[PDB]
Amino acid sequence: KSDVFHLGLTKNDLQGATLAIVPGDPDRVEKIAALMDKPVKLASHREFTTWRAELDGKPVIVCSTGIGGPSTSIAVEELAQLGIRTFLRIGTTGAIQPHINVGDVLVTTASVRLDGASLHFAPLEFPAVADFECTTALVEAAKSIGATTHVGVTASSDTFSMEEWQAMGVMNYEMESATLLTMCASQGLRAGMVAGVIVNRTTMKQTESHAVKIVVEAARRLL
Amino acid sequence: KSDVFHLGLTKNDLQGATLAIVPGDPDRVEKIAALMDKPVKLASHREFTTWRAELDGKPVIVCSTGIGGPSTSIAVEELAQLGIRTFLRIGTTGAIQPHINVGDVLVTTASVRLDGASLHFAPLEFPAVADFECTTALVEAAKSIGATTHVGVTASSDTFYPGQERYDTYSGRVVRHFKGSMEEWQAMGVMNYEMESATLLTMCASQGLRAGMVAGVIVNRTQQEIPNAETMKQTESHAVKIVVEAARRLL
Amino acid sequence: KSDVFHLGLTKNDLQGATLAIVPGDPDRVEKIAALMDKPVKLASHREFTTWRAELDGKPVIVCSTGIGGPSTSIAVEELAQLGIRTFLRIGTTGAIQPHINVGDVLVTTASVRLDGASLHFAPLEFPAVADFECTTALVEAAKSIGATTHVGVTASSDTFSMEEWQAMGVMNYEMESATLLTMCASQGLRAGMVAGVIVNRTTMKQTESHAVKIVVEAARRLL
Amino acid sequence: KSDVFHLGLTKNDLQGATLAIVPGDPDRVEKIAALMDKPVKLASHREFTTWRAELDGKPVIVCSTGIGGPSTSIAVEELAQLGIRTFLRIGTTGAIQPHINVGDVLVTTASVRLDGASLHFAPLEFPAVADFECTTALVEAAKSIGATTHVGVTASSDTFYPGQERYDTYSGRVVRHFKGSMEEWQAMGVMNYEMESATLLTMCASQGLRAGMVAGVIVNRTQQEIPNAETMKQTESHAVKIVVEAARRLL
Amino acid sequence: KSDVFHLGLTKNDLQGATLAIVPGDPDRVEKIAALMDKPVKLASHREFTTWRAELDGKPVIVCSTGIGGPSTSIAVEELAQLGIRTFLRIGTTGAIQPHINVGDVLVTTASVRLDGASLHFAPLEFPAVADFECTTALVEAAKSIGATTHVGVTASSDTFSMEEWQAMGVMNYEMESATLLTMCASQGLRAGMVAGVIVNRTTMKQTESHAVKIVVEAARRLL
Amino acid sequence: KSDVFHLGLTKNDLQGATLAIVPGDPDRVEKIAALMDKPVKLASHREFTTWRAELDGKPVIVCSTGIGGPSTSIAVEELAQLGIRTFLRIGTTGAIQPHINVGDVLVTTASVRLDGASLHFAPLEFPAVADFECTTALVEAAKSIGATTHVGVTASSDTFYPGQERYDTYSGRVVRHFKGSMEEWQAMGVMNYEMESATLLTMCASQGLRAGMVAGVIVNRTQQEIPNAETMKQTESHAVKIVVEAARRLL
Repeated sequence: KSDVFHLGLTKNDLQGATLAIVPGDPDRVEKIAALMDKPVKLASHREFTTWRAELDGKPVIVCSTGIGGPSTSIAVEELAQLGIRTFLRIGTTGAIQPHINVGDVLVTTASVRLDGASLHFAPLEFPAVADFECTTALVEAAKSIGATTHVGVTASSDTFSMEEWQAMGVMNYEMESATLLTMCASQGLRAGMVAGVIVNRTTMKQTESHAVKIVVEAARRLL
Repeated sequence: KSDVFHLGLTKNDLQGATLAIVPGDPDRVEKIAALMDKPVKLASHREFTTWRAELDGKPVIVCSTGIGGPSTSIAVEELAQLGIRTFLRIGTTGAIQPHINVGDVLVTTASVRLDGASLHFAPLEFPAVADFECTTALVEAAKSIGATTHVGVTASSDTFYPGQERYDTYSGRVVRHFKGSMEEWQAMGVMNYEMESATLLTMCASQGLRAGMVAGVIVNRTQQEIPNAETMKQTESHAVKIVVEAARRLL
Repeated sequence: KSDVFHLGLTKNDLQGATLAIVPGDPDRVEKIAALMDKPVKLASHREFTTWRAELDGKPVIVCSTGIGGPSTSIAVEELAQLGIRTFLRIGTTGAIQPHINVGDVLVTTASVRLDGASLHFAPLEFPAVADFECTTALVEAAKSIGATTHVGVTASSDTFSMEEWQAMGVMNYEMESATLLTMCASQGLRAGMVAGVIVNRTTMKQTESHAVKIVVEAARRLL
Repeated sequence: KSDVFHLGLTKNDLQGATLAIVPGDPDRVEKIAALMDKPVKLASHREFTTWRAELDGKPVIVCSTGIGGPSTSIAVEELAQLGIRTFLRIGTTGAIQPHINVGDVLVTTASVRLDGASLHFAPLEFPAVADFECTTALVEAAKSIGATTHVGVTASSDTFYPGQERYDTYSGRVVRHFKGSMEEWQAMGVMNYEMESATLLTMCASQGLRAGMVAGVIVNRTQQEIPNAETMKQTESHAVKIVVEAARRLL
Repeated sequence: KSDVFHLGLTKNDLQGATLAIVPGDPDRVEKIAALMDKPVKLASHREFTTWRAELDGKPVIVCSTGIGGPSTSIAVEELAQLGIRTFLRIGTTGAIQPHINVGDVLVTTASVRLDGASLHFAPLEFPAVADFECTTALVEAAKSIGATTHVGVTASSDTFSMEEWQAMGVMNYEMESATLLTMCASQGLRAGMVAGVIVNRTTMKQTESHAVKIVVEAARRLL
Repeated sequence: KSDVFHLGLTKNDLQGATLAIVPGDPDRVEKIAALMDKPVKLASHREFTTWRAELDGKPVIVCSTGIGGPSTSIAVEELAQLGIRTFLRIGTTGAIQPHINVGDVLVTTASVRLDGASLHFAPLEFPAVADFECTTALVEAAKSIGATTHVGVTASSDTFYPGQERYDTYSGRVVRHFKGSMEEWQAMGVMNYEMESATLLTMCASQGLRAGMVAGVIVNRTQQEIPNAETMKQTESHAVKIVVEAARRLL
C-alpha cells in the first residue's frame, strides 16, 4: 500500500528527494527524467506517472500532474506529504504578447487567478506568486543556455478577453499555475514555473526540449 | 471538425452512437464495455480511453474523463461534437452521511458547485441538475438489481483535500471559507463529495444534453468500521451493472 | 393562540397531515381544496389562507404562500413546524421556449437561483433541486390525464436576459421556486413543483384547472 | 396605463394624491384612514387594499404592501405610476437593542440590505436611505405626542427566521454566513429587523421619490420581560398617530 | 509620547473635546479654526494636522484627514480613542445633477460605498448613513446663512458610470465619506457631512468659505 | 500635460529621470536624497514632496506617496506621466512572523490585496506582483550590506486597525470577515502588513512599469520583547541604504 491516496508511492521511493519537477503529462515526465542520472520509473496511476532520477548525486522526482488545478492539487499535496518542498513546473504555451517570439522561454513571477482550485487554498486577494529562489534559478538556467527569456505574469483558468489580459501585460495562458503557485506560496512550499513558447497568435519540439533542459538545470541550482 | 484533438476519434468511429457511459478512470473502460456486445477499443490518449459496444443492437460508447472538471469538460465537449447527447457518469465514492453504507448506491439529482470549470458554462445561480430521464433510468435500474439507493445532492469540489475539508494533510489546515463546510453540507443532506459532476451536469443541463450520475459507496469517513475490501470491488461491479442497465432504458 | 407566528394554526388543525399543497393565492387554495374530500377552511391571516382536506382518507393541507421568496419562506417554515414534510407547488406561468405550448404542463427539476431568500438557507453553490419522488409523482399524475409535459429548469427571481436563460434551456420564470426548493432540499423536506403554461411570448383557466388536478393527483401518490 | 394590474386602481381614484401611507397589512388600512377626513375604500385585491382620505383638505392614500420585498415593490411601483411621490411606511416591530423598550418608536434613517428585491433598483453599494424631509417629519411628530424615539439603522431581511438568526425553528440551524450575524448587527447599532424597508428605501432613493419609515416596538427578544399585551395595541395606535401627523407636515 | 499611533496627541490636548471637524487638508484646518475662539495648533504629523479651538466656551477639535478612506480611518479611530464622539466633514465637490448650482451646499444623508476601507468596518449591505442630528444641524446652519442646500446621496470611491449614479440621483463624488459615515454609523459615533459646490460638469473660494462657516455653525448646535 | 496638479512638477524638473524611490513620508525624502549626488528639492505640496539627485551620473527622483492607496495612486500616476518607469518603495514596517526580527529587512514579492484602490487598475484575480529585476536588485543590495533578508508576501490593507486585526481600539471589535484573518495570513506565510503596496504593485504590473519594495522591520507584535528604540532608527537608515544601492543596479 502506498503512503498516499493517488500517486501510489511510499516515502522510501523518493529516497530523500525534496524537489519535484511537475509537467502535465507522462510523455514529458520520461523526457525530463532521461536528462538526468539513474532514471527509474516509480509508479503510474491515472494521470500521475512518477519517475525518480539523480542530479549531481541527489535524488529528484518527476511526476505528471494531469489537466487543471484539480488534478494538480492532488499531485502537489501528495508529493508534499512524501517530503517534496520544492516544485518546478515545466510546460509549453502560446504567448499573447507581440514582442514574445516562438522559441523564447517564459518564467512566471505570478499568475492571474482565474481557476477554481486556487480558492480552496486562499481567498482571491492572496497572490499566486512564484518563489524568488525558484524564479531566479529558472532565469539563470535559461541564461546558461542562451535562451531569450521573458519574466512576468501568466493567466491561469479552468477553460481550455484576450485583449484585456494583453493590455495588463500577461504573457500567456495555461490551466495549472494559479493552483500550483497559490497552494505552494500559502503553505511554505517553494514553486517556480517555466514554459517554452511554441505559438504566438499575435521549431516547436526544440522549444519543449530547451524548456526541459532549463527546468532540469534550475533544479540543479535549487538542491 | 470530423475529428477531435484530445480523444483521438472521428465521428465514424462512433457508428452513430448518441449515448456514452463516462467513468473517470481509463482502466475501467474495457470492463464496462465488456459487459455489453461487440466491445471494441477505439482510442486511448492521456486519460481519455474510449471503447464502443452494442446494447440491444444499438452502438453505445464508454469513455473516461480523467480527474477533475477541466479534464471532464474536454471529454464531454468532444463527445458532444461527435454526436453524444446522453451521458451517464459512473463512479465509486465515499459518503458523508452516517445512514449511508458501503455497498449502497448513490444517484445524484444535482450537485453543489464547488468548482471552477462549471462556471464557464453557466453562472453559479444555475443548478448543476441531472436530467430527469437519466435519473429515472438509473434509479429504476438500481431497484432492478435490488440495490440500496440514495437519491439526492452531491458536493462537487475542485480539490480532494481542502474542499472536502480533509485535515490529514501536509499543512493540517483548511482555508477560512472551507472551515466547517463539511458539517454544513452534511446538515444540509449532501450525500457525498466527488470532483467532476458539477461541470458534467451544468454543461449538459445548459446545452440541452442529458446527463445522469450513479456511484457505489466504497467508504464512509463518518463511520468507524472500515470497508470490507471485498465489498468494495463488489460495489464497483454493482455500479457498472446499474449504469449499463440504465443505458438500456435510455436507448 | 396558534402554535406559529403567522399561519394562525395549531398542530391539531392539521389532524396529522404531513403534505401541503402550496399555491400563491387564496383563490387557488379553495379551488384545490374543492377537488378533495372534507374540505375545511382553517385560517386566514395576511397572505396565508389554509384549508384542510382529505385524499383517499388521509388529511392534506392547502396553504397560500403569498408573493415571493420572503412570504414563501414563512409559510414553508411554519408548515414544517406544524408537521408538514412534503410540499407541492402549483402555479401558472409563461413559457420562454418555442417548443413549449400553452396548455402544456411544466415540472421543475431545479431552479435558477436569482432571488434573495434562497441565500438565507444555503450558499449560492447549493442547487435548488426538487425532490425525486415529488417530481416523479407530478410527471406521473400529468401523464395520467394526458397532459403534454416538459421537465426541466425554471428561473426564479424577486422581480415581477430572457435570451440568455433561453439558450441555457430554462423553461420559464416565477418568483418563489428557488426559495421553496432550496429551503426544502437543504432541510430534509421534500418539494416538487408544477405549473400550467398559460402564455408563451416566443384556453387559459382550463390550464390552471388541469394543473390543479395534477398537483392533487401527485399528492395522492405521495402520501 | 391609467390603471394598474395588482392594486386595481385608476389614477382618477387618487384624486391627485401624491402621498401614501403604506402599512403592510390590509386590515390596518381602514383604521389608519379613519383617523383622517372623508375616508373611502378604493380597492382590495390580494393583500393590496387601498383607501383614500383627506388631511387638511388634501387627498391622501393608504395602501398595504403585503409581506416581503417583491410584494412591496409591486405596490410602490404601481402607486408611483399613479402619482405618488412620497411614501410613509408605518409598522410594528421587535427590537434587538436592550435599551429599547416596548412602546418606544423607531424612525429608520437607512437599512441594511439583506434582501433580493432591492438589488433590482440599485447595486448593493447604494444605500437604502430614507428621505430627510420624511425622516424629519416623522421624528418631529413623534416628539409632538411625547413618544420615546430611536433614530437609526434597521436590518431588512428576506426571511423572518434564518435572516434574523432565529433558532426556534424546524431545523434549529442557520446557514454559515448568517451564523452570529445578529450579534454583529447589534454591536453595530442596528435597532431592529423587518422585511420591506430595503426595497422601499432603495426604490425611492434611487428614483427621486421620498420615503420615510416609523414603527412602534411591540416586543424585544433581548429583554426577559414579556410585552404587556395591552401596551402592544397602544403602540400600534401610537405609531399610526405619528405617521398621520407626519403626513400632515409633508403635504 | 502621544496616546495615539499617528496624530501625535494626548488626551489632555483635547481638553475634554468630544467634537471634531474633519477636513481633508491642513490649509483648510487652519481656516476652520480661525473662525472660532482660542485657536491653537496642537500637532502636525504626516497628513494629520490638528488644531484646538472653542465654540461658545467649549473646546472643539479640527483635524485633517488626508486623502481617501485609509487615511481617514486612521484619524477617525485615533480621534475616537482620544474622546471624540461627533465628527463633521467639510469639503468642496463637483456636483453631477443639472439642478445643483455652484455655490450651493450639499448635505450627505448617505454614501454610495464604492471604496475599500468602508468594508473593513461593515459588510457592503450596511448603509453608509449620516447621523440624523448631525445632518439636521448642518441643514439648519446652512439655512441660517441663506445657503441653497441639497440633501441627498453622495458617491464615494478610491479613484480620483457618471451617467448611472446620475439617474440614481447621487448629487456628487468624493473619496472619504463612505469610510467616515460607515465607520461612525457602525460604532455609535455621530457623523455628518457638508460640501460646497465649486463645479458642476452638467465664485469658488467663497463657496469653500461658506461651507466652512456652515460646518462651524453646525458644530455649535451639536455641542 | 507637461505639469501635474498634485505633485507640482514639470517634466523638465526630472531632467529625464526614469527611476523614483518612493517613501511614504515627505520628511524622509531629503534624507534619502542626501545619500546621493547633487540633491535638490523640486516641490512640496500636501504629503507629496519630491527631490532630485544623481546616482552614478544619472538623475534619480525621490517622492513621497503619503498614506494609503488613493494617495499613492495619485503619486505613481503623476510620476508615470512625467516619465518614471521604475518605482522602488522603501518603508519601515511591523512583522507578523515570530522568526522575523527587528532590524531584519523584508523584500516583497507580491501583496495580498486587501484594499480598494488597486481594483481600479486590475480585477482581484490579478496578482499584486513586484517586478523581478527590481526584487533581484533589492535582494542583492540587502545581501551586499550583510542584512538579514526575508523575501515573500506582504498583506496590504486599507486600514491600520481592523484590517490588521487590531483590537486595541475604540470599539474593541473587528467586522466578521476580518475576525481571525491575522492568524490565517500568518499560517499562510505573510510577512507583515502595510497599506500602499497593493496599489503600487498592481498599477505597475498591469501598466508595464517596474516596481519593487523593501522595508526594515522596526517592531514585531508577535514578539514579547520591545524594540531597542535605537535599532529602529538604525533600521530605517539600513533600509535607505538598501534602496539606494538597488537603484544603483537598476539605472
